[PDB]
Amino acid sequence: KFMVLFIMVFFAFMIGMFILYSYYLGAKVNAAFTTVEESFKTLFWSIFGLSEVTSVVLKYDHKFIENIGYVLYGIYNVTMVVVLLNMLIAMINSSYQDDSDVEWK
Amino acid sequence: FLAIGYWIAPCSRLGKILRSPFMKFVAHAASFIIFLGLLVFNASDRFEGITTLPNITVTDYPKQIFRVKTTQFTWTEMLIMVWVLGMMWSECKELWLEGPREYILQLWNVLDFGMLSIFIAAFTARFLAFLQATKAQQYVDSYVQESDLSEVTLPPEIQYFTYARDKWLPSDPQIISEGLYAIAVVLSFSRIAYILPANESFGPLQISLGRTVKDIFKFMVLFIMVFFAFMIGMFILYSYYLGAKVNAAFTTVEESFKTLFWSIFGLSEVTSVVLKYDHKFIENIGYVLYGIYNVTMVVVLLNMLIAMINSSYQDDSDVEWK
Ligand SMILES: [Ca+2]
Repeated sequence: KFMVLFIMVFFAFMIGMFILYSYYLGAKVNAAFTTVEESFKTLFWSIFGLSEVTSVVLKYDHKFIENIGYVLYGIYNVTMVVVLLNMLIAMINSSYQDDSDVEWK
Repeated sequence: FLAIGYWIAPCSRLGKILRSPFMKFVAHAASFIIFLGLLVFNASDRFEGITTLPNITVTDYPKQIFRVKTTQFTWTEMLIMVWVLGMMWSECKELWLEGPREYILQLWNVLDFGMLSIFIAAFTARFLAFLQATKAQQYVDSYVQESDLSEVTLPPEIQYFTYARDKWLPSDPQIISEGLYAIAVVLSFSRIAYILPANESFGPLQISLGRTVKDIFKFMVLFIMVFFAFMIGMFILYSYYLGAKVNAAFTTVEESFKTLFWSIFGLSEVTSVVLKYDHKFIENIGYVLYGIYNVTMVVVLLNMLIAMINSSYQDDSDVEWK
């Protein structure tokens, strides 16, 4: 049930960052957000810290678009932690309320 | 078609069912799903990527100014602009009816006004770019007949609009438009949480999510003071070693901010503190300051995690959701 909340957050930045970087296909350090699939790949592996910060860096001097990508990618990481932190706390409280023995037997 | 039926037959079988509060929530949710569909479908030609490199210009007809083709509004674009005008009008009426004070005193009203204003700014910026392109286009059709802009040397003011994306000015309206449009699209999908309270399964989850965000807000203030302590301290240490470092980690206040922010997620490498020169005293201080920052940041995060766990330890989520 918590994934559904994070899918909405994930899809918000997948479309938003892909739209931002779709026109800079050959003008980026890598292929991070140039396509919807690459936008999915980058944001999924950012959950485990496996996506580098150069994902948002541009070869061109369009610092406005590059700095927006920094903030959107920075907000995504902060938002993802908050969603994970909320899931961790909520599931801890759910367990706080000899029942595991009954369910196993 | 349902909207048309309401106008022609306001008082009918269709009128009563459409006036039901559940059907007016569904209709508002349905319209916003269409709006998100228009946002996604607008960029549907780039799902697999752009065939043309940002270095090469493609024009539909030989005499066209390139910036005309890249700034012209399509039929999907017009629908998005109208949907925004419709959404903004509803927010303006709520601002006028409820009041300029109570309106603000709601998380959704400020967020909805924020994302609609960014949409308007994004479209205003693109409109300004479109006007400039038309002015360049007007010059070509009324003064140029030089076989597809091959040998003719246009004035520099007008020649700029035949350039590819790489030659665009860093602050031209087209770049500002798509930069703001991306922010609005991300903010748009945040409104999906506006319809989540109605569901009995995902409604309580969003209530608890908002409670944690409010809890984290007060803890950030503590971490901002820690973050700003090392941002200034490490920038001061490394500011003089601009060309004498492995990278540009702490050479400027912005680079000092970038490095320390991504260190939260482990995305800043240890070579951020390494110097090219033999000044090991400054390099080892940077190691300790960067090491202390990571340890301090964990302690602040650990304190926030524990405090928020105890805050929840004291059937109340059901009451808050209902
Ligand atoms: Ca509202």
